[PDB]
Amino acid sequence: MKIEEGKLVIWINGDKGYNGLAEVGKKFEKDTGIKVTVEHPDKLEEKFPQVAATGDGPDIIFWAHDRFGGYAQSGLLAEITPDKAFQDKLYPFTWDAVRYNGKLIAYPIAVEALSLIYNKDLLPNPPKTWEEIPALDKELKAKGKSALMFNLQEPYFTWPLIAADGGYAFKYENGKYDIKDVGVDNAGAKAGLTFLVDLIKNKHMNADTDYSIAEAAFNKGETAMTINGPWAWSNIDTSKVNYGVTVLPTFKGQPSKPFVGVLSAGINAASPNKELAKEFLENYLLTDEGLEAVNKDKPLGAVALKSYEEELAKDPRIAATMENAQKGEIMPNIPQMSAFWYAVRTAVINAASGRQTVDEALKDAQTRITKLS
Ligand SMILES: OC[C@H]1O[C@H](O[C@H]2[C@H](O)[C@@H](O)[C@H](O)O[C@@H]2CO)[C@H](O)[C@@H](O)[C@@H]1O
Ligand SMILES: [Au+]
Ligand SMILES: [Cl-]
Ligand SMILES: [Cl-]
Ligand SMILES: [Cl-]
Ligand SMILES: [Cl-]
Ligand SMILES: [Cl-]
Ligand SMILES: [Cl-]
Ligand SMILES: [Cl-]
Ligand SMILES: [Cl-]
Repeated sequence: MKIEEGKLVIWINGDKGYNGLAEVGKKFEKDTGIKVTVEHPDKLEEKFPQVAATGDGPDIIFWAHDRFGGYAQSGLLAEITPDKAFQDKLYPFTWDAVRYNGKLIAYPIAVEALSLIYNKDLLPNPPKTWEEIPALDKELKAKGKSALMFNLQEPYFTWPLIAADGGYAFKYENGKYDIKDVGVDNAGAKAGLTFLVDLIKNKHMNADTDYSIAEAAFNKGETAMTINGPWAWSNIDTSKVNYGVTVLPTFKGQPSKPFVGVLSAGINAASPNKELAKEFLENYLLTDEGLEAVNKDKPLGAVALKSYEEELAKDPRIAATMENAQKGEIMPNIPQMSAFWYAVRTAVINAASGRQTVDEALKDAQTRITKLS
């Protein structure tokens, strides 16, 4: 549709609780008479710049914070200025994830970290270690099962392994990220992707498995483990798989370091409904009842709102999510992050498919990222 004064349009990814957010929309409309339309288009993070200037696109856009600094660089985001009373309702470190060049450019919603999810019936004692997965897959294959399936088409899911032995995106040193110091082809990064590719070479994993195939196999009881975030928990609840959430496997003794995202709601700088957007986000979404309605649809993870997080922290699944988050790092929000994801995605896909060696896939990824900053 088209952006119009008097009504809100919200974009959020299809794997999130858009039906729950729509319930918050209905509450807002009952209170204010302002209809709220929640859409989940494909490739919404790539479309938002090409539509904000034309007058399409949303009033409010949800995504992990890593993309927002590139949006702010093009002026697509409105500066958010909550007063001290509202800022204190969210954890300080989540505000930092949406601060770009001194200005807050979004509202933090929830904190996302990948975890090892496993079938308690197929696997009462899951492995603590990547190195013991092949032997486990061999034993499960003889019973008609597999050990591990997760999305190999998005580098997000492979990055905890790559970073375990020392891979990193942009080196952070004393205040800022060094955009010319990229760490995707260093020794640790190469050792991580190499281990992944040898799982595939030895038929302990399939290069073509994406999100749906990984989810379906685990939720049907065909694979013993998957790697996913909290949004996936709802579909597992429905499947009636006795599942647990636990610490990611280690590699060469070191923990996997997932890239941590803060799901954030930015306001289109050209929105005719700036105030309504802040009103909706501050007074309806970022409340105990609002986050509850979204979380019941698809779990958010560690919510940024402290009052609601103190209740969710008692859940062992959330405790495991936080533990994996403490071992990883929070993503940078700098504009160079889109070049980083694009290039690492090619490296992972080429290496897994055999189109390239692990070494030259990561060396090519390194060259592309460094040259473009
Ligand atoms: O794989 C590259 C992308 O990784 C993350 O995207 C995550 C996102 O954080 C999460 O909420 C969503 O449900 O899953 C995707 C992975 O497909 C970064 O946030 C993106 O910017 C990257 O492009
Ligand atoms: Au957490
Ligand atoms: Cl639906
Ligand atoms: Cl502005
Ligand atoms: Cl903090
Ligand atoms: Cl800053
Ligand atoms: Cl910086
Ligand atoms: Cl090195
Ligand atoms: Cl996919
Ligand atoms: Cl961190």
